[PDB]
Amino acid sequence: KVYISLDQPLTALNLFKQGLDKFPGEVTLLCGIARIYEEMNNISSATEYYKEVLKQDNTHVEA
Amino acid sequence: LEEYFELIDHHFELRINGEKLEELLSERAVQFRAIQRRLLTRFKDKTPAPLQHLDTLLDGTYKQVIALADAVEENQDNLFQSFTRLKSATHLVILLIGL
Amino acid sequence: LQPVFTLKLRHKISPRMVAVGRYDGTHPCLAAATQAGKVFIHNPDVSLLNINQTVSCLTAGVLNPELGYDALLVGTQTNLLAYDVYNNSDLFYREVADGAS
Amino acid sequence: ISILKDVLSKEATKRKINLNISYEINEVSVKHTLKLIHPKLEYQLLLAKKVQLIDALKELQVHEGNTNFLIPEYRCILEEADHLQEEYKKQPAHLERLYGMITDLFIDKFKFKGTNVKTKVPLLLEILDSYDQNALIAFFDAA
Repeated sequence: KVYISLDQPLTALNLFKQGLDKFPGEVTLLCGIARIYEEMNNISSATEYYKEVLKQDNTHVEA
Repeated sequence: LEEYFELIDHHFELRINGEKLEELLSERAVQFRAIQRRLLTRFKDKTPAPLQHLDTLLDGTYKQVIALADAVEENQDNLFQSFTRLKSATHLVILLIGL
Repeated sequence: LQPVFTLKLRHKISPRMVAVGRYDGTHPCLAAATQAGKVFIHNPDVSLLNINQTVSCLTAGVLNPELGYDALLVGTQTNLLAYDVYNNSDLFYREVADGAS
Repeated sequence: ISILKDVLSKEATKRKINLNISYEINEVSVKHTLKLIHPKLEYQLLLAKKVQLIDALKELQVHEGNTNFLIPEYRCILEEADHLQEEYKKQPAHLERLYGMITDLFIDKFKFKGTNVKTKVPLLLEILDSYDQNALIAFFDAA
């Protein structure tokens, strides 16, 4: 959230990926990555990470 | 149609003065905003830095803003009085055209 | 001799805060501080960067030799900012609390 | 006149000639010298008050560009910044020379009038720092 307030989306994506390295399947991190990729207007990766959230949650309202 | 047009011209002169004063106030407000943002960025920095030039520019810009605001108020009141006199003028002109 | 090229830049450069380096990897560029706490990059136009802080030491170099791009280290009197430029991301951001002279 | 009198008397006493010296002073002459000194002090103080602001003005133009927000009363300062700086490099020397000159003029005027004013000599310094022309002439002619 801080790295996005400073307008650095790629630092935030790297931090999210490091988090997912610590927590191998956390839905909140994957949904954050998807939100970033959808705010950068790259739906090709937003949908891939939402699909990962689905492969984890399958009741996620956002995904 | 000749002592009528004088009130119309007076009203329109007041309108044009008000528009000019509004543009002047726009410029003064933009300048005040720029200087205030400079001062803000100065306040965010941890290290000391001389700035008295900046706040003595801000004070001048602000006194000019106050002057222009009072002038716009005065012009608004003058324009309203001119409008109320023009209403009576046009009342009488319509009466005379109907007679 | 004679200057092989000569370009006039629209900003006032700070005295010792000038570095040059390849920021895209295959495109050298010139980084230089400026008054009002800014830093400009001449790419071959000019791209500005907001430090909002009086720079005191600037430098470009290879910070991690894994890749090739040059990090841009903008040392403020109370900070330190490595900053990838080809991506609007930073390699770190430390506070030294002593200084960057 | 004062310097001439001092140096000539000094030489005469160096040779023991015992000369006699008399002097005739017009009352408008001191006011004329003050009218001569005035424009230089005014120019120097104006240049000082301009260099007080050139810095902040550059600080603002670096951000905005200075074509859309600043009233040209400072755009002129922006265009003349370099001259203002290079002449403020020498401004304080002109200030100190002019102040010493005005001080000595006061001293010698009142010395030809007869009295010593070494007490009130610092009293005119703050007047010069304020520097109202009419108030300065009034200081000269009154006390």
